[PDB]
Amino acid sequence: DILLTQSPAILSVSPGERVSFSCRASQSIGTDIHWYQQRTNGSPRLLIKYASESISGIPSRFSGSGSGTDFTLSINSVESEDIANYYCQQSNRWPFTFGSGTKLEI
Amino acid sequence: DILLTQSPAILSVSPGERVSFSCRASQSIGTDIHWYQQRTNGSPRLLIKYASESISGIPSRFSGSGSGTDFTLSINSVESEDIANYYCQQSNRWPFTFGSGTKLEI
Amino acid sequence: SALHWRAAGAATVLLVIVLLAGSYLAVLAERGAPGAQLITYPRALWWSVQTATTVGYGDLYPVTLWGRCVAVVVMVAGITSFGLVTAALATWFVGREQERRGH
Amino acid sequence: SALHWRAAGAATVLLVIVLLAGSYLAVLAERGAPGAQLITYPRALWWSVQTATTVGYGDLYPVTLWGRCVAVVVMVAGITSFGLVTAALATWFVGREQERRGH
Amino acid sequence: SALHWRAAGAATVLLVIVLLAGSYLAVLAERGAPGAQLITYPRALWWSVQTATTVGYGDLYPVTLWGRCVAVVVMVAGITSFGLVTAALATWFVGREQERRGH
Amino acid sequence: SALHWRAAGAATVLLVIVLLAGSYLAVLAERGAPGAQLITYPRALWWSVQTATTVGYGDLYPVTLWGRCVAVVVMVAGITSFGLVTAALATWFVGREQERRGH
Ligand SMILES: [K+]
Ligand SMILES: [K+]
Ligand SMILES: [K+]
Ligand SMILES: [K+]
Ligand SMILES: [K+]
Ligand SMILES: [K+]
Ligand SMILES: [K+]
Repeated sequence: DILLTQSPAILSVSPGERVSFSCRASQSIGTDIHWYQQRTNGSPRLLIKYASESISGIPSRFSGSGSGTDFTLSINSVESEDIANYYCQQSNRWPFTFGSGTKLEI
Repeated sequence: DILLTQSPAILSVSPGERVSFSCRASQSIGTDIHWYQQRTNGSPRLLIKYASESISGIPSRFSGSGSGTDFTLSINSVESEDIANYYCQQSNRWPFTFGSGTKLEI
Repeated sequence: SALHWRAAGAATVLLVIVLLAGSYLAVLAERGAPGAQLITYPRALWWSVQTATTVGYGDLYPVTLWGRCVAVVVMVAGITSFGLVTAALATWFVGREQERRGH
Repeated sequence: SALHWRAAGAATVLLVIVLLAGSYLAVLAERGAPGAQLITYPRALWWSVQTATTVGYGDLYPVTLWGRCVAVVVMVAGITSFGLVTAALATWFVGREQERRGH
Repeated sequence: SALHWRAAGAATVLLVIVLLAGSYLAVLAERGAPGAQLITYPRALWWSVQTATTVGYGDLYPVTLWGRCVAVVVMVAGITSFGLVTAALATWFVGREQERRGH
Repeated sequence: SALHWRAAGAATVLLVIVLLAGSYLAVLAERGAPGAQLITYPRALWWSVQTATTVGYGDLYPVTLWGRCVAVVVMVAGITSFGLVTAALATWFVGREQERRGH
């Protein structure tokens, strides 16, 4: 099964700064990667789908990029509401798998 | 030829516990991996075929998983009768090859 | 309206139905098989089309028995459909060449 | 019963025989060649079918001379068979268009 | 000059136009999609040709929706064109066999 | 001996010639291009055959302009040849159905 590596595990950044979490697939998955946000005690929330396509209702602040095995989820200008855990998930090959998660910390 | 790496060579576990042996193929072999059991002085016995398909007559205790290059043979709740050597074997490409073997030890 | 042209038409509506069903059945059959890639509707549809036209680039293909069974049906439908059109074009040319000569 | 329809039928029984034999011969020819993947009956059958329909995804193909020779025969049989059906569909359309006009 | 032969000719000029447009549209649709390889005119042309002839080696293929849409059109045009020629060859053989017998 | 059957025959001798020449020309065109794999006669022949039958598994394909040009010719020859046979099978069925009815 495809392995999604998310490192660093924790990301520290100053308010307003730009930030990026990385997700590496154990094999080439095209752009079949998706990003989810999960705040303390909430359920996951789809941020970016298919590596770069944006979802409606998601701050224009969130962008995605990458293809193959290296994917990036960026937040231009971080802010308190962004403090959560971020996961990546691939649908290239069965079964869908999840990343270990990266905690954003301001 | 395809190389099947089985490490660790020896696995120590407490009775009733869950256990997993890994088998890594030097290249992607889909699910064309099969698992064999061989107790002291017996001949090999097919446990799992095609990575996850079960064989009849084999304790429901044995399961398989994996695809590509990383395969796992698990035993939910180990017991004395499970003390043996476990081998993996691929039929993806000619010639069929075998793993070095992993000894289960309770 | 002439038979050959009705068949051609039918063949097309049919092919489309098969492509759609083929896409659905493929995903249904392929999900659950580790490493399978024919697992989302959109690409599956692209898969069946490229299979029906017999092009098959290899970027997508079934790995399970039912998926392949679904593939065969799609291949055959695409081949028969397109061949049935060729056959209609022939009946058309043949029928009209008889005219350019009288009968 | 009309010839074109007999041929079509024959062509199909034949194709099936070739697919089956093709599968067997392929494995027989490919085993013994390091790195070959066309070495188990089930997939070989899937291989020959996708070869006979000329789709050929590339997930499987012979690498030995006899395997390829077996591939050519399968390709040709599939092509001839399906073409023979198209030909039967034409004779059918052509024969009936003559009716919709009298003769 | 006989219809079947006019059609064949048209089919060819047409196919060529589609190949060229297909090449252009493909690059236009594929650029902007990370990982896409169908992004330069020369190879795109090679791509469309191998797609129109239904060969499709898999060295190149669209990954975007519009690219695939362009692929389908090219596949269908190639298939129809070549099939239309076969149909013309039949009308030719059929028309002349009638001669070798009188009519 | 009937035209359609002469053509079919010619088409076959021709296809074979093209396959052979195609194999030679391919290697000639591909050698000198870094990374090219279509560079030895035996496999090139296997390549052209799988190209003429339009199967094209993707294990081998030209990467140079002349190699691809040689590929197109082979694709077209294979397609035309096999289509010309289908056309011959139709003239045969059509001509004999006229018999099973009188004329
Ligand atoms: K291919
Ligand atoms: K084809
Ligand atoms: K093909
Ligand atoms: K192909
Ligand atoms: K391929
Ligand atoms: K490949
Ligand atoms: K055809």
